[PDB]
Amino acid sequence: TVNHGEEGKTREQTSTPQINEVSIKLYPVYAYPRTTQEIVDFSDVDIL
Amino acid sequence: ADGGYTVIPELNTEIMRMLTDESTMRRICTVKKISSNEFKQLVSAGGA
Repeated sequence: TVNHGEEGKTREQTSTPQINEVSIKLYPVYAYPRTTQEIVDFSDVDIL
Repeated sequence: ADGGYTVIPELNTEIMRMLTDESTMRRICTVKKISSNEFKQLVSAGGA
């Protein structure tokens, strides 16, 4: 806040600015595809 | 105690695999190394 006051009028304590803290947590977006060894070995696509 | 601990039994480092045998199936039959889940051999019935 910014106060106005006057000539010869005492000055009140203005409220100090506030600070906010955003906690951006990290979280693992994992992929766990259980492919069989059958597909990898049999196919010529190299499915990995 | 009388020099009996000194004598160690010489373990033959080649274990005798009792159930070993040359695979008669793989010898009498043909072996086709392949890269696929299914193997299609074409066997002409005849009729010509």
